[PDB]
Amino acid sequence: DGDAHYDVISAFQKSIRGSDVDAALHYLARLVEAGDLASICRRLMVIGYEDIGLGNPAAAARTVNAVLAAEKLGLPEARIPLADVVVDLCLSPKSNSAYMALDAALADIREGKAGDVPDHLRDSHYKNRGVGYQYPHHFDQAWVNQQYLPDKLKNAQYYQPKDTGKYEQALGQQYYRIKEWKE
Amino acid sequence: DAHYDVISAFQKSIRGSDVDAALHYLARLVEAGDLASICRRLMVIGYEDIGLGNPAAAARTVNAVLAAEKLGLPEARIPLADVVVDLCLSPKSNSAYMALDAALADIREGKAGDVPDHLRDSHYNRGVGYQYPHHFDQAWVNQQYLPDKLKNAQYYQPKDTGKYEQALGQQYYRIKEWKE
Amino acid sequence: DAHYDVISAFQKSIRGSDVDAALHYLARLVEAGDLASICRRLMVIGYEDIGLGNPAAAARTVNAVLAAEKLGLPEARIPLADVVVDLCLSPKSNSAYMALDAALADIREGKAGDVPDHLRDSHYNRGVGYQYPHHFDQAWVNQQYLPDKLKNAQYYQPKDTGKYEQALGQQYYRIKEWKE
Amino acid sequence: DAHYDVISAFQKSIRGSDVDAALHYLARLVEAGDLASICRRLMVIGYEDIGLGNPAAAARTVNAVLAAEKLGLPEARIPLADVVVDLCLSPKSNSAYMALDAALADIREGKAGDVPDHLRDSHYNRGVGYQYPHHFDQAWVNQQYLPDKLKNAQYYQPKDTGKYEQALGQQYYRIKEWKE
Repeated sequence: DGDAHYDVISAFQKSIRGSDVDAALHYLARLVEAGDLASICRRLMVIGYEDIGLGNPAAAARTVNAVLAAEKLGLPEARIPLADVVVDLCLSPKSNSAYMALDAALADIREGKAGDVPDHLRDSHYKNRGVGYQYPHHFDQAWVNQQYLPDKLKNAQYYQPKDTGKYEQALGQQYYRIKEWKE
Repeated sequence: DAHYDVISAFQKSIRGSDVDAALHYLARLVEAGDLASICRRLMVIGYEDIGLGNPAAAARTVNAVLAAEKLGLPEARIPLADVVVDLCLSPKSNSAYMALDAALADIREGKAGDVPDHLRDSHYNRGVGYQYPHHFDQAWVNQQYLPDKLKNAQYYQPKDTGKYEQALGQQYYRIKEWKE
Repeated sequence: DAHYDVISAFQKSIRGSDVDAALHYLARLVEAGDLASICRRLMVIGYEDIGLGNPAAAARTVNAVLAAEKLGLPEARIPLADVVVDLCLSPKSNSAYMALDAALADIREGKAGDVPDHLRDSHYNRGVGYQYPHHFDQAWVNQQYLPDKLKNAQYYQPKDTGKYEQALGQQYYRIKEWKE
Repeated sequence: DAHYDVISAFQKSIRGSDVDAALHYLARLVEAGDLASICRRLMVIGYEDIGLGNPAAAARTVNAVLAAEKLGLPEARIPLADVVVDLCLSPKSNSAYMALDAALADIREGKAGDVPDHLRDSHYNRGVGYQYPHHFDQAWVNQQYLPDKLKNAQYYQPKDTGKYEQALGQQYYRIKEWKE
């Protein structure tokens, strides 16, 4: 639905984030009854990408499939793919790491701690001695030790990988492997 | 035969894991020529009967429907056939479908309550005491989410017909053991 | 050189697992600028020739086509190249495609019968009536789904060129063993 | 600082596996509020630089872009952040992209020939004619698909930075061993 629509919406997101299938299905049911399918779909895509994210990238991607199914079907049948994804999202590994990393990056810009794009990263089609831009694909492991962060932000670390699921365990390993390579 | 009987038989054959029967009914539906109707039914079947048995296969139905729409008949029949076989021989699960309809039954029968205060939107004792699971170990906190009236409600009973829901089910029960 | 010949050659090269030839014809098509015909044919190839050989790759062709459409040429060529290589080097199956065409043939030749009464839509003979597979073990029930006239029909002959259809095929024959 | 430079630095950082730098330029673009440019560039990066390194990650970019379009800013920044970190830490391959551009080069330099007779469309010399790969073992046939003028051409050179293309690459050389 006595409750406001935004309180049901809030409890829906918090239930899925909180791994409670039954509560999330209860709040989905209330939303289905109220009938704003477009809002359910929007909120479901936010949840999968905010709270599940790198915990299960395939499942987060599958919410978009389910939403496209929902738009094509409409209620009552739309409720079926949404139920499927809600259960999947509730029980998958949770990660907000990428969401928080970008928000840390946005914080530095709004506070004016941003620098300029380093000259070797600028578009050469529009346009200092040295190697210029190094294309990683030419190198072993398709990686080159190169500065990409602006001079003012060379020490910035936004992304702290999590190990709640096997996908981000491996991404995190790669992240620290690169940090070892750079030293 | 009425269109709705062929439709019914199509869904029942896929749910029943009969490739040859499902393809016979698909063929009947293809020959009748209403592609959007076929596509709607397939997405429903994929999500209703396959669901958590093979989430990737259910999602792939949407990909095939999009291909079908862009191609049109006769070529549209090809992604649809591919999908029918996949769904027929994939593990079957109706658990999530049944769980939501049990939740809906509780709401229609007035048995549901109000949003617990800590779950309410704080931007509008609203939200007071809410614990954000991402700060915790395993990204999970013991916290009430169901309304007080439905605190003993149990809608979802995990199936184990496929390895994906096997793993989701283990997590479901793991959480139940954590809460004791 | 004619457009349909290049289109024909494109499909045959991918089906034939020749990356270098498929990319040559893709390039001929890219240079002719008909992005929509590349997209249509690539979705046909993915589902017709790769199909159950790699269902994720056939579905990924739709993602690429959506990217191609959103980007336009020249940038559209990149998602297309990616999936052309993927489709060329993926396991090939035409089994689903051939199975549906076998089912269509039986209908067009008047060998089909009517929907069995237990599969008809109830919302519009003594015995069990329709049995619902989700109630059963392995979510499967022995129940006829083919019409009486087509009760001995086999349309789907599973292939084993990739691990996915191998497992689908194993399930298909298991059901056949269960039914005896 | 110009829009084109931030767009450039964004791609270069992701290609360069720098999560923190990619998110910084992502953030700049989000603050500028051109959602469409982020979406366009991300689809190009996914397919250009990741490509066969992680085909499912490249495809997921399209899912994230569709989510982003339906959500709009500020909420659209969330799916986009997710795919950014994924792409940064995914295996990199530009092999398919470089292969098609090599194929395009031969066409523009007039080194291309005509479609071989057996590959031409049959709906509009002695010997076996067109052989259909699906009739054969491993669904492959030793057959010419490249035009006579380009019979020795090699565009695709498989990389092994990811497990997916490791396998595709092995299949590429297995076909080469079969042809000798």
